[PDB]
Amino acid sequence: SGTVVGIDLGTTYSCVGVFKNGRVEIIANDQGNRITPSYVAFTPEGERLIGDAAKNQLTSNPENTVFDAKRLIGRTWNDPSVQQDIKFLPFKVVEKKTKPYIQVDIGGGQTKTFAPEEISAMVLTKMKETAEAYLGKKVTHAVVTVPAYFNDAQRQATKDAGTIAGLNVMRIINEPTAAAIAYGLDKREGEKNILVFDLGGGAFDVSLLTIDNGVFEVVATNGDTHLGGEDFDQRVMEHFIKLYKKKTGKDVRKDNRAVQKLRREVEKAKRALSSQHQARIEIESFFEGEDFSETLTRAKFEELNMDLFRSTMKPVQKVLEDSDLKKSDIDEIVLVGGSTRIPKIQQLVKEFFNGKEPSRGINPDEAVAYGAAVQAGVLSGDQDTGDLVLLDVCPLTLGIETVGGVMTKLIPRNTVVPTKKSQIFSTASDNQPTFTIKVYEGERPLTKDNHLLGTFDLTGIPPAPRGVPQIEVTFEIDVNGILRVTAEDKGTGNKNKITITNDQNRLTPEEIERMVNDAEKFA
Amino acid sequence: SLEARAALNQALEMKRQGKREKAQKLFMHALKMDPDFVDALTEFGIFSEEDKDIIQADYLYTRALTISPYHEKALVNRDRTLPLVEEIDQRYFSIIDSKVKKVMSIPKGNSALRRVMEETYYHHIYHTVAIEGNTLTLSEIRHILETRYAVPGKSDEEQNEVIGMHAAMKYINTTLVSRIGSVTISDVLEIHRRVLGYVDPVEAGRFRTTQVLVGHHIPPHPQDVEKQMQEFVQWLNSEEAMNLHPVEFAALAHYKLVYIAPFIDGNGRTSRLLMNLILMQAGYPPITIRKEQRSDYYHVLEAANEGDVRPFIRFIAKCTETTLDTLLFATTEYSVALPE
Ligand SMILES: *P(=O)(O)OC[C@H]1O[C@@H](n2cnc3c(N)ncnc32)[C@H](O)[C@@H]1O
Ligand SMILES: [K+]
Ligand SMILES: [K+]
Ligand SMILES: [K+]
Ligand SMILES: [Mg+2]
Ligand SMILES: [Mg+2]
Repeated sequence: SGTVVGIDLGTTYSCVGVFKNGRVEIIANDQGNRITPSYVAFTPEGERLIGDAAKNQLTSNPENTVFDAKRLIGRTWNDPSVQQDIKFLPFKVVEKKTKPYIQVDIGGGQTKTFAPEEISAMVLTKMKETAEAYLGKKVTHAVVTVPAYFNDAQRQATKDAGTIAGLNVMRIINEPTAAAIAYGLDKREGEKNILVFDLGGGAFDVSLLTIDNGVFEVVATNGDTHLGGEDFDQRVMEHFIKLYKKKTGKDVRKDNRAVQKLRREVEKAKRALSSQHQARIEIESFFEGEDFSETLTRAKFEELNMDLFRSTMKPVQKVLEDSDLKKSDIDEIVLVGGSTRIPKIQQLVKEFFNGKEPSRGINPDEAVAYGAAVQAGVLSGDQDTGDLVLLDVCPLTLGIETVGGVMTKLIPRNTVVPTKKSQIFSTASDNQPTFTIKVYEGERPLTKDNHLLGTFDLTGIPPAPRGVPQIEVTFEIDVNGILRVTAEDKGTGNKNKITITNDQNRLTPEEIERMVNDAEKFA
Repeated sequence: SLEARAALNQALEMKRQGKREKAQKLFMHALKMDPDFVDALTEFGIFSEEDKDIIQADYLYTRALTISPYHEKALVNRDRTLPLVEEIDQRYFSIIDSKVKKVMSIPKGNSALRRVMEETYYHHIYHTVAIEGNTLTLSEIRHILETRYAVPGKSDEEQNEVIGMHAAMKYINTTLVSRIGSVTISDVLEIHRRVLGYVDPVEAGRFRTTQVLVGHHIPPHPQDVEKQMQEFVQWLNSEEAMNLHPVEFAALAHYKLVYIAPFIDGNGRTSRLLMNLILMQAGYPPITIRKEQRSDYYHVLEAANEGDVRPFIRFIAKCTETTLDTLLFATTEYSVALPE
């Protein structure tokens, strides 16, 4: 175990902390920065850059600069969200095993295709090195945070990224729950309901917790894993690409340098508009050696993003309805993420809660890593942590597809984890030897309107008439929020039990070992 | 587990404050983190006892002591609940005994009783085969046995299971129920030979020669079945067994036979018939475990595998009460009054 570190693996920015001598220390990287861009780059000279160095050369080497991996992991190729992001990403995204893989020139002519898990593993490696420099020794174990609304595949993909970075991921912790610990650790005020509103670079969570002298109880959660800073930047970038088309007749998408130069300036302008009412977008040699000069007003920034900003209120109403709590039952609103500095976001939250000011106890950039580090301290077992207890939930209803494409629900959304649910099923035809167990995440009554978690082949069902075999299928969600599917013949049968194999649509143990070994040659 | 100990400590603090919903949640979290956490099982027992759930409190103290037999707190707690649970379980047997007498109190010229007994026969076959996954309907079963014609487009096996059960129940009621003397292995084999005879004539009336599995239960190796069955029937005919309340005896007989699982198949059907033979030999009506109770049935059988058969005894007692309530409701006479 050694020294267990807490890592906020963020869409745009990552952060690492360690619990030592009674308190959390957030660790500055080799540049003195307490947050690190979730960026990797391969220079023409074959040099692998991670963090500030990788982000800093984005505009001169865009094709071989990789980011946004957190919005690629645990997704299929044809996910509309993946296709959305491709339009604003400078690196090649190729279909491999019906999943988005990243193709880059690593140097000296030769290319390389990466799983998005491998990009996140590189970012985890950088955060680990950051901790190791500070600690002056090796780091083998970590707590890594994920969005509360992360699905099963996105959670496992984050664990796999940990494995590929040579980290033992002791626990996956939901980001709002981590932020709740950062808020609540120093509070000896008894029972409070807090509304954690976490709008990040890429994912949006709302979690309603009851916190109580060391107990962190998630009552309800609801979010969107593809809503954050990235989308606000894309809306502004698209506005100026069309404006440039309007003014010059030239299409900016013909140049990745131009598109990513706009992204860089759009980022700076967005941050400026959180304290100023306008920002000048200035790019030298933007496209075909011609300069770009425009103004972005706060009003225009808000107009371009108003539907997205307003949409952040839906999960707030959802957790209140799910919890059967009134607005007045919320004791504190806890804002997390750089995006919560956007005045219009603060205004919408404050107005929703009839004038109530959000709390100022937390750093919105460091709170998630702070919480990860505290839980890492607890699991380390040697840090004089108190009786800290997380009672977290699954964000999505888990079901099995039954005859007629029916969502047969086993585990409702907001069920406390770990949990176990069993149901007995039977065959649809005579002598059927197999169940094709299709597990779905979502709240809709038909599986076609829900998200496929995985396909599990159950074989060895003895020959019998249709609807006779009594096959108990069990869903177990573990303390990481990840599903295990088992099955049992409830009747008297032979020694040779029915067996379950997962779909091969997630990284195989062989594939992971290869990626571990490949990563060790840059470690 | 450090996490388990933290959850238990918080559970006790929340209980002290009167936050009982939160305490319950933390007890269950502690026992998820460490299912064999003796202190958590014991304290969760005391929590149950505060809610006047003596059976659950006692179940948890007993479970604690099966893990840690010399645990001082668990021993003191169990020693308190032991007599209270005996009082509760015996009181339920008394209520059942009163309802058996109410059935026997039904006048000899009650038309509804003969109707209900006939219907109850087909009902028993329906539930005993349907538990095992048989898809034949009550009306299809009545048709098979009365007309002796195959129901069209339904499997040979399912129909042959129903014929077997009918054959077995006729044999029991005509040859065994009224008969004086010990219940032998040969009697159990004759029952099984009828249960499985029309489906699997080779295996019908003989012990398995192979290892089988029974859901989560691993029964003895086929080589040990003869010896375990000899110990079983010796117990069936023992003074100790005949001093038990008939419902406890019938329930224990059921469990002991499915534990051994001496046959390749039909262990459930055979054991439910043996349970009803014991009840009827004691003057109790035959009882039905309904197919809808299947999950509860497996759950209490699993609790017995883990070393407490009492949930199974209480489940069989509840099935007995339900059978008696059904007979009594169906044979109620609604009096006619003079306006006067
Ligand atoms: P086979 O199909 O011959 O018999 C099935 C019966 O076995 C009993 N049973 C189910 N599950 C258990 C467990 N866990 N332990 C012991 N016995 C069990 C039931 O009576 C079935 O009907
Ligand atoms: K977030
Ligand atoms: K979205
Ligand atoms: K989006
Ligand atoms: Mg974040
Ligand atoms: Mg069977």
